[PDB]
Amino acid sequence: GLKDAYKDYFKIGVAVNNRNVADPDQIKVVLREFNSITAENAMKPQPTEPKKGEFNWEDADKIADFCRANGIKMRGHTLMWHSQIGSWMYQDEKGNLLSKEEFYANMKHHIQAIVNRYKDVVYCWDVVNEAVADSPVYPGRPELRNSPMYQIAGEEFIYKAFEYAHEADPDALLFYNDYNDAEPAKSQRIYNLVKRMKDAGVPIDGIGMQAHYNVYGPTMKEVDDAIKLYSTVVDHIHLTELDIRINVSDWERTLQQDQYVQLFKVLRKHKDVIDCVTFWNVSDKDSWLGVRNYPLLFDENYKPKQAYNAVKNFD
Repeated sequence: GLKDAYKDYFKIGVAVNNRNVADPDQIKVVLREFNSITAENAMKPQPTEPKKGEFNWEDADKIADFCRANGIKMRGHTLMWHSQIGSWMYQDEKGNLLSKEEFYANMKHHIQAIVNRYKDVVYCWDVVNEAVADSPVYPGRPELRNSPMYQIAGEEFIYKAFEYAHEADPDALLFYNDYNDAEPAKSQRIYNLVKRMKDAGVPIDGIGMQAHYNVYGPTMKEVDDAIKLYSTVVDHIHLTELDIRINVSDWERTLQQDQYVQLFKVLRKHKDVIDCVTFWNVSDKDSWLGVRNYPLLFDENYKPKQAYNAVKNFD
């Protein structure tokens, strides 16, 4: 078990689909290896509430019950995002954005509904996902993505999402989650956002590095640097959706093993702040990226690659 080999460092997590927790083959692996679960899709805004007031709890209830049942705590993925979210939250179906008052009321009601239903099992939440702009942000352009949320409320909508989550479960750790988390320009922006949040008194406990890396990746030097930067502003860091894609050869196979091995070194050296490393999907078979891309430490048949033994046993 990976969770065991890293007992003294951080939890080892995985994001699951409906089958991953219903099939005894897949369940065996999940239960062996991981001590943290995220719903891959069952807890996002559109899946759980595609029309105002019309909830669909069925899929998430299964994964949560799986987690209650086997004594694993969940990361709640996510409360707010520009994708997989019902239009109704920010616009009126003519296609006109709502006012900041209605938008806020929608975000509040949704967050109360979901946080309240799973707070017994969920230990932390990705409260806002992917609000920072992608690189190249010229001097004086906005550092935030220009989503409908941002168009209605500016940066404030982020502060609110966090206030509402905190009021709904004051004991949950609250994370800002984003991708290209080790890129030099974007991490600076992610740092800057979280710094403004704290200076406004927003209750943010942590940063989530998605860690969708590749094999030319970002370099381990950039990761190390990025974890050091985020450490100067929060007490808590998670890798939330770790993946090392190739874009199989035995030299590629090699490249990707080295990469995993060296990454987990860096993480190990930062155990103090790193609480959890979660993998997106259990195996290459389930991977959002596909079997070709050969991400993740288990293969199309849910079997440990050699790279799994490299990361499991270290120093």
